[PDB]
Amino acid sequence: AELTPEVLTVPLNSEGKTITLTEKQYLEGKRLFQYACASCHVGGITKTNPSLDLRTETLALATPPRDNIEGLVDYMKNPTTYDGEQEIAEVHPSLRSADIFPKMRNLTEKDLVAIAGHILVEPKILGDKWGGGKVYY
Amino acid sequence: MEPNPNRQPVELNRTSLYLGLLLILVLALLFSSYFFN
Amino acid sequence: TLTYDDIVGTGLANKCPTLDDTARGAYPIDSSQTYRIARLCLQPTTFLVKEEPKNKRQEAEFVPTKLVTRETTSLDQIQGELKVNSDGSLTFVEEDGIDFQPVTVQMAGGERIPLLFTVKNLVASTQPNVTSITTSTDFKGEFNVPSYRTANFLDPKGRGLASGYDSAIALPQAKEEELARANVKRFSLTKGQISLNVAKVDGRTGEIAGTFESEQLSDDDMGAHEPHEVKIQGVFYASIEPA
Amino acid sequence: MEVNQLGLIATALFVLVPSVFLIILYVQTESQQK
Amino acid sequence: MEVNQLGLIATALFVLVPSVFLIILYVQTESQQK
Amino acid sequence: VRRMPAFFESFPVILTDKNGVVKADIPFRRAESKYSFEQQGVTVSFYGGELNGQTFTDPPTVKSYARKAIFGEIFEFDTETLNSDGIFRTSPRGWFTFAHA
Amino acid sequence: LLFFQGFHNWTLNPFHMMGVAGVLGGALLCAIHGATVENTLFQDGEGASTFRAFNPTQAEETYSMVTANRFWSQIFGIAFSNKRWLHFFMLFVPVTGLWMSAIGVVGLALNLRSYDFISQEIRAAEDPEFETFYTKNLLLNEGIRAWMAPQDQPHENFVFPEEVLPRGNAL
Amino acid sequence: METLKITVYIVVTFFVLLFVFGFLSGDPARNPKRKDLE
Amino acid sequence: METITYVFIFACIIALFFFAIFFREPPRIT
Amino acid sequence: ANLWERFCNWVTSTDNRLYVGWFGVIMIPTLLAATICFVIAFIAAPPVDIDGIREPVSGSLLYGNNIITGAVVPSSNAIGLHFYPIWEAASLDEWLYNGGPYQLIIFHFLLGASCYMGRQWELSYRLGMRPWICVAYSAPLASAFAVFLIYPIGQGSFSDGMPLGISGTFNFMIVFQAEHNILMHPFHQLGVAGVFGGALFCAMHGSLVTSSLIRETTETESANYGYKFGQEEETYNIVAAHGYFGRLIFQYASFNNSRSLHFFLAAWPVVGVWFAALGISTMAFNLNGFNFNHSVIDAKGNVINTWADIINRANLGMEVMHERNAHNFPLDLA
Amino acid sequence: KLGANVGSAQGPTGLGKYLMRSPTGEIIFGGETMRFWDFRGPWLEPLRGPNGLDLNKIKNDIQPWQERRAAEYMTHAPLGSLNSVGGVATEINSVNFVSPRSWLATSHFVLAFFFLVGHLWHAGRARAAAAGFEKGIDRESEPVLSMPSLD
Amino acid sequence: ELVNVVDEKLGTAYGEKIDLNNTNIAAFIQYRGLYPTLAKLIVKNAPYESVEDVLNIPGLTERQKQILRENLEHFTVTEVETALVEGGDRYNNGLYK
Ligand code: CLA
Ligand code: CLA
Ligand code: CLA
Ligand SMILES: CCCCCCCCCCCCCCCC(=O)OC[C@H](CO[C@@H]1O[C@H](CS(=O)(=O)O)[C@@H](O)[C@H](O)[C@H]1O)OC(=O)CCCCCCCCCCCCCCC
Ligand SMILES: CCCCCCCCCCCCCCCC(=O)OC[C@H](COP(=O)(O)OC[C@@H](O)CO)OC(=O)CCCCCCCCCCCCCCC
Ligand SMILES: CCCCCCCCCCCCCCCC(=O)OC[C@H](COP(=O)(O)OC[C@@H](O)CO)OC(=O)CCCCCCCCCCCCCCC
Ligand SMILES: CCCCCCCCCCCCCCCC(=O)OC[C@H](COP(=O)(O)OC[C@@H](O)CO)OC(=O)CCCCCCCCCCCCCCC
Ligand code: HEM
Ligand SMILES: CCCCCCCCCCCCO[C@@H]1O[C@H](CO)[C@@H](O[C@H]2O[C@H](CO)[C@@H](O)[C@H](O)[C@H]2O)[C@H](O)[C@H]1O
Ligand SMILES: CCCCCCCCCCCCO[C@@H]1O[C@H](CO)[C@@H](O[C@H]2O[C@H](CO)[C@@H](O)[C@H](O)[C@H]2O)[C@H](O)[C@H]1O
Ligand SMILES: CCCCCCCS[C@@H]1O[C@H](CO)[C@@H](O)[C@H](O)[C@H]1O
Ligand SMILES: CCCCCCCS[C@@H]1O[C@H](CO)[C@@H](O)[C@H](O)[C@H]1O
Ligand code: OEY
Ligand SMILES: [Ca+2]
Ligand SMILES: [Ca+2]
Ligand SMILES: [Cl-]
Ligand SMILES: [Cl-]
Ligand SMILES: [Cl-]
Ligand SMILES: [Fe+2]
Repeated sequence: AELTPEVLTVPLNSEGKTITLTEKQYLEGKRLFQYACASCHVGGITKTNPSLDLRTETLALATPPRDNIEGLVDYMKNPTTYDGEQEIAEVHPSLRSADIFPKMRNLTEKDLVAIAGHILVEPKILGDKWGGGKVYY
Repeated sequence: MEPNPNRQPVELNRTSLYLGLLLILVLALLFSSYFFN
Repeated sequence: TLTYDDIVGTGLANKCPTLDDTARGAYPIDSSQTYRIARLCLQPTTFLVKEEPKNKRQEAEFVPTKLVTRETTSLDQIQGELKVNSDGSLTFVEEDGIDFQPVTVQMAGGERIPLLFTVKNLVASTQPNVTSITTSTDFKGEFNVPSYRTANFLDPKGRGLASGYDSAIALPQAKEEELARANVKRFSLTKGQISLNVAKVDGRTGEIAGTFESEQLSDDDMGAHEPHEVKIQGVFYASIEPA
Repeated sequence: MEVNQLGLIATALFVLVPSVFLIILYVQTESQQK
Repeated sequence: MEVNQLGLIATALFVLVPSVFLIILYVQTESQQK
Repeated sequence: VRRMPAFFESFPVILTDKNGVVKADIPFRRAESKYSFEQQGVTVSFYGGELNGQTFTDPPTVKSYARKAIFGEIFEFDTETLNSDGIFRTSPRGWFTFAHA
Repeated sequence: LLFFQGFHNWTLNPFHMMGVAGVLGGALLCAIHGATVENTLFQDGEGASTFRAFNPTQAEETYSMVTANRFWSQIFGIAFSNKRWLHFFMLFVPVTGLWMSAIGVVGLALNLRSYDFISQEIRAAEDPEFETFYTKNLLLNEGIRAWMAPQDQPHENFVFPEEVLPRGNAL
Repeated sequence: METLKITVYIVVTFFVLLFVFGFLSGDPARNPKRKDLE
Repeated sequence: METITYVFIFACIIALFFFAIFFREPPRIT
Repeated sequence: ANLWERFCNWVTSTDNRLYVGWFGVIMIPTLLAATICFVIAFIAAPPVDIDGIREPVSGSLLYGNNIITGAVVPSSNAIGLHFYPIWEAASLDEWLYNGGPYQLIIFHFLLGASCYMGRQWELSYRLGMRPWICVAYSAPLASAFAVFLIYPIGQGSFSDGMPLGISGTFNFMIVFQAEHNILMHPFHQLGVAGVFGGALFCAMHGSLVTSSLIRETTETESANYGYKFGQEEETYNIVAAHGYFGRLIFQYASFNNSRSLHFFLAAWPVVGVWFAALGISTMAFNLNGFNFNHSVIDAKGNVINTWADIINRANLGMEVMHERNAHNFPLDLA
Repeated sequence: KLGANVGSAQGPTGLGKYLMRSPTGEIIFGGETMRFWDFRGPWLEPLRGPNGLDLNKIKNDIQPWQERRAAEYMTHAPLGSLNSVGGVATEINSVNFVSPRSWLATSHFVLAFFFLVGHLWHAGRARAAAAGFEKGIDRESEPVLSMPSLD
Repeated sequence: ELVNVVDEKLGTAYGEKIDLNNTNIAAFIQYRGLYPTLAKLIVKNAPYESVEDVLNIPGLTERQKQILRENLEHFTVTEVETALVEGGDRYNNGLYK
């Protein structure tokens, strides 16, 4: 097996358009995820709220839909509750709250894109392991 | 320590061994039914 | 006016506030104003357990016991509605608070009695025509006593109700009938009764204090055995304020 | 049969303790200088 | 507890038989001359 | 019913179809159970032996027989005569092998 | 190691225990004997490093058995007095230990384990408040078997749905 | 309990004092060779 | 009786400590 | 010669059957207290709420244990590292329910064994010996400190101190492996090298010396009568022993110098065990064994398991099952 | 936030799931962390009143920064592997983290221990050197030989 | 006579749908728009005699009523089970990942 362009190809928006990531993009995405996210989201779960995970189906059932690049970039700029009802920038890392979450401070649009790509590609690779937690270790 | 002058060797000859074992074994054969009850 | 550091480790945190011997006044009740209990506190001083006689026709007594779980026994920070009913009586409806404590007391001879000391969902009313709460006022009412252990609790062989094995796995080919009562966990839910006798009233501050006696069942180990009857006696504090 | 369960250990010690006493005395007698 | 009913006699004989073997040997040694 | 391998003193109760896809089981945690006998309406029918022609549908009984099914074919035992304790013991094949090794 | 704990409860086996006693007792004898000789040495030279003051062909013991014996008699209550017995015993303890552990493992070849105490199980089965370190350890073992078997025994093709995995609260 | 506490304290202080004054009592000189160790 | 057995054996072991220490065969220098 | 002088002379006397000494003035009573409380608790103590969740664990013989299952049970998690002497309790019944005996016993024992080490120094000095036997003893003592004091300090509770019983010891070990992966820690590995190595070298020294005993006996008597206590001559041929061992390997792996040999015999297990103790005492502050979970990944990104990952699955079994009613939150942070 | 009344939530054991009493009465956090109730920190102390954690402050006064900080600390617990894989021993590789407190605590425990050993070494040796037998026992004047037999 | 009420409940519609009267709140994550706002309101105002009674929760927005109507088909109601609703277990039932 290998990390093919097809594996690297993920939905860009809710309308059906895809984007195909470079290997470099995917790897920088993994690195930025580790740097700014893994402390809570290692393996695709959420340590401070295990009810909500990073599985693609979960993101898809989120409001607004987060199962695509733009949705995730938007989340990283202005995170909301699962139902879209509350903005939660105050207790969740984002560009909007980079003053209180400093590891978001130097993140560029491309960075958010690459992270989003990691979050969408990773389950294509690991399957149930992503957001699966210790049961699947 | 200085040795105690009151010590004596002890003996049990073979006939006494046999008599004693007879007494013990027969007393056991007699009393065992009662111990089991 | 004590702080945490004044208090920590003294044992004072398990004691309810007290009122002076001067507090023997009356707290006026305006039928039009809405009332609440901002803080109800219940400090158990004695745990009595009804003995279980052998002839079953002898009068069973409540006997003294030894507390073995230390100063962890008091109910506090309980709040709720204080209704003024048609007949002038008042009715406290418990809404929230630290309104339970697991307690283990030990009987003479060693038997340990765990119980969930509680006033959960208490509803308790006075006599009619309580124009002013005085030291003649009292509250009688009832509360819920749920299972000492909740549903996830696993026994030492890993059996439970909402989780765990449903069988005695260390005895794979034993007959299960004789083990049913241990294998099949059950969740108890019974009633308790309590009286609060007001001994002291500060009518300026709306504070009251006094004695209580409550009666309730003890742990039944999720249906593994019969509970015991327990009688808890202590002191209470309450702050009445117009909501 | 529903016999007494201590009966066995009772009979066993009843035989062995004194028999062993005698065997000890006998053997240490034999080994004494002839 | 529901223990094995032969545990008691087993343990007792486990102790006594070899202990007694040794006591016999020891005592007949002490009783030898010199 | 998935059979118990010799290695295991205890074993879970898991039921699959002919292709080995999990279809039923006895859950440890109940809160997110998908395959419980009650959910899946598991029944058990017997052919041959003492229970020939009989069918059971109440979950406790079905579960009991499944529990037995992990041991292979199911038998009635007299456990009172010797005061049997329900715990497997080896055969003379075992004991002989042990002693002689 | 972990497999033998989870499936065989090997730590409970008296043969393993004798093994452990022979091994740790061996290490103890090694240490204590070495230290004792090195701290009852005769002064046989002027150097503050005492290693040079020994000669392979020397007839004399290089340390005092008498002083060593007094020391251990006064500290521990008993002491070696026979050097030959001391060294034979140093052979005997770990060799005997390893042999016993071998016997236990031979039992385990047949799953002939020291896995349970039947009295404990009868009591615990009847009595959901009875707990000991023994039953606690069995729960750990059950955890080990369930969580490790699918990947450790791939030929069995174990599929254990999440709901059947034994787990305590939260974890 | 108060009596038990006081008792244990007295006991412990006693033995600790024995230890401290004991090792203060010319202990370097209690060896089978050189004693002028002050 | 199990408890009595365990405690008995233990007690015998302590006794043995006593004899092995205070009633040992004395070491003697030749 | 007043009374104090005579007392000191008797305490430090080289003529007592058991040396007392100043370290002994502390050792004797603390060890007696620890032992007496231990025997009584092991026989008769009621069950103990070890994990502070009102789930008492029975350790004593009279309450359903045998020699293998019995334990004196660690004090309650609700106590944590708080000092819990008898007089802090409202009653002996309370005290027993909460695991007070464990604290009394381990504190007295640690004091006592420390003084035991001191005492080895002391008698060595009174006898004109070199001083370092006690340093050899510092290794098992350090280990005891690790499991009875340091690990509880690190984790914030004596309820995680090693239980005083056989099966309790195994419990401690298994949970330790779950939470610290101690098998993959190099200090525990050095510990194993130390006790395996200690055993090996024990048998080695024993068998070589045995094998080169000079002939002093006949066939019908024990070879041991060939050695007389206090004799000045060595009882075996160290040249023969050396010759054998050098031919067995090669000439230079062998010790011809008995002093260096015996020093090695002391040093190998003592250092190994020092590191074992340091293993427990640093895993006390949660610097754990090596973690190679999912360390090997293929070109796509699939995890290729190694034996490290199987170890992880076993550890997970232990983790999820241990203290099954004690955790309310997803992470076991102590 | 989800609607729980944390003051009154009975956990599985019968103790409070979130809040319980210390052995002397103070209101403290439930679960295993019952052992750590002596802890004090500037993010938690505002929730504290005379009898411990205050249910009313908890219901009404917990600020965003407090939530942030609690989450940060909960996810930077001093647990980690020797090769700096952050978290519990069973965690997968992903986070490069071992707390400075673990590094400093462990390093200085090892150093303190070996220095205790060094103390025994050089103390015993200094005693034996000042007394004159650090190089061994004098064959012609062996002290034990002039002492009476123990028995 | 002796019956595990949780296993028993698994054979009712509680084992097929979100029981508004018993199911732990995390279940509401299964469908779009229900968690945490509506999930909280629903668990708070239980029990319900029927699923459509969920529409009558005081304070619901018009949008929330719409979403709820979209999800009635995923809901059920059964008799309140003490074992599932004590201990604040509807808000936290001891299950994480
Ligand atoms: C207090 C801790 C402790 C101690 C001291 C022991 C001690 C022992 N364990 Mg136990 N163990 C423990 C805890 C402990 N265990 C726990 C908690 C568990 C979990 C249940 C186990 C699980 C366990 C298992 C599964 C086994 C043991 C075994 C043993 C024995 C191994 C002896 C040995 O040296 O084999 C070492 C191997 C040999 C001596 C064979 C010969 C080796 C040759 C000579 C080596 C040649 C090397 C050559 C030169 C090549 C070198 C190349 C180089 C590159 C490496 C020993 C008695 C083993 C046993 O009982 O065997 C019968 C065993 O199989 N243990
Ligand atoms: C060698 C004698 C000795 C020592 C050192 C100890 C030590 C201890 N006992 Mg024990 N005990 C002993 C004999 C001893 N006991 C005897 C004979 C009995 C039967 C009566 C007991 C019965 C007993 C019970 C029932 C209990 C203890 C407990 C304790 C612990 C708490 C002690 C305390 O709080 O005192 C504190 C003392 C003071 C505050 C005053 C000390 C005054 C001196 C001058 C201070 C100097 C200390 C300082 C560190 C300097 C040391 C010198 C250094 C330079 C070498 C402590 C481990 C308790 C326990 O185990 O709790 C878990 C407990 O409950 N003991
Ligand atoms: C107090 C001592 C101490 C402590 C607590 C730390 C802690 C740290 N160092 Mg620092 N450092 C130190 C001294 C220390 N260091 C020394 C002496 C040097 C010069 C070599 C350095 C040079 C250094 C560099 C270049 C780096 C660090 C880094 C780090 C971090 C990662 C550590 C790691 O991964 O090690 C891995 C673990 C080991 C290597 C384990 C070693 C085990 C030892 C050898 C056991 C020794 C025990 C004892 C001394 C032996 C006695 C022998 C006995 C027979 C008597 C960590 C915060 C890294 C970092 O993150 O910087 C930002 C990094 O890149 N350190
Ligand atoms: C429920 C709680 C109850 C607990 C009660 C316990 C209190 C016991 C007090 C009894 C007093 C008499 C006992 C003396 C017996 C004795 O040993 O004498 C033996 C010798 C002979 O005495 C020597 O005797 C000589 C002459 S004569 O024999 O005494 O006449 C004399 O000249 C010399 O000075 C003297 O040293 O005494 C000595 O060698 C010095 C004292 C040794 C002290 C040993 C204490 C051991 C502590 C162990 C701790 C761990 C225990 C667990 C191990 C299994
Ligand atoms: C709770 C603590 C328990 C402690 C256990 C103590 C156990 C001690 C048991 C002692 C047993 C003594 C046996 C001595 C046996 C013995 O030594 O006999 C021979 C012995 C001869 O004595 P002499 O003076 O010749 O001495 C020779 C010496 O060698 C004897 O030491 O006579 C007696 O001892 C007097 C009593 C005679 C009794 C003999 C009766 C035998 C008749 C057979 C009866 C059975 C058959 C009947 C058929 C119907
Ligand atoms: C210095 C390092 C400290 C740790 C090792 C120390 C060795 C001694 C410790 C064991 C004591 C046993 C009980 C006392 C036993 C006893 O009494 O020993 C006595 C023995 C001989 O004593 P001497 O009096 O002749 O010499 C010591 C002094 O008097 C100086 O001359 O001591 C030594 O040989 C010390 C040599 C240390 C020289 C440095 C050693 C370096 C070791 C490196 C190990 C690294 C391993 C890393 C892991 C693989
Ligand atoms: C402050 C005082 C602290 C001391 C506490 C009590 C110490 C007890 C020491 C053992 C006394 C019994 C000795 C019998 C045996 C006896 O009397 O030894 C005597 C024997 C004397 O050796 P020799 O070299 O003089 O003997 C040579 C020839 O006589 C052989 O033919 O000593 C040894 O062989 C050392 C190796 C055995 C060491 C075994 C130690 C066992 C430790 C405990 C194990 C069981 C624990 C059970 C727990 C429930
Ligand atoms: C790192 C920059 C980072 C990313 C990226 C990230 C993503 C993310 C997503 C997409 C969600 C929504 C999941 C879903 O809809 O199913 C989400 C939710 C939560 N996260 Fe997050 N997150 C990142 C960083 C962090 C960090 C550092 C923490 C811990 C402090 C954290 C935690 C959470 C929590 C809690 C949620 C749930 C919020 C809610 O709905 O109430 N995240 N994250
Ligand atoms: C569990 C139940 C077991 C019951 C155990 C009963 C124990 C009985 C112990 C008997 C003691 C025997 O006592 C033993 O007697 C012999 C003589 O008889 C003594 O022997 C002495 O006398 C003989 C003959 O003059 C001499 O050769 C010898 O040199 C001298 O020492 C031993 O020194 C003594 O140890
Ligand atoms: C933190 C506390 C600070 C307090 C201030 C410090 C003051 C310290 C004063 C210590 C006094 C020590 O006093 C010490 O007593 C003992 C006992 O008599 C003496 O001991 C002397 O007499 C005894 C008894 O005859 C002899 O056995 C011993 O050989 C001899 O040295 C010491 O030689 C002496 O120096
Ligand atoms: C030397 C005697 C020391 C042993 C004392 C044991 C505690 S005393 C013991 O306690 C039990 C439980 O409370 C009672 O059932 C029992 O009647 C009582 O004798
Ligand atoms: C609800 C219970 C249904 C009854 C079926 C149980 C499985 S079968 C059952 O197994 C027992 C061993 O466990 C045997 O002793 C017994 O002979 C046998 O009838
Ligand atoms: O391991 Mn796991 O981690 Ca040290 O606490 Mn948390 O659970 Mn519990 O108290 Mn004994 O044990
Ligand atoms: Ca009144
Ligand atoms: Ca039966
Ligand atoms: Cl899910
Ligand atoms: Cl555990
Ligand atoms: Cl917890
Ligand atoms: Fe040697």
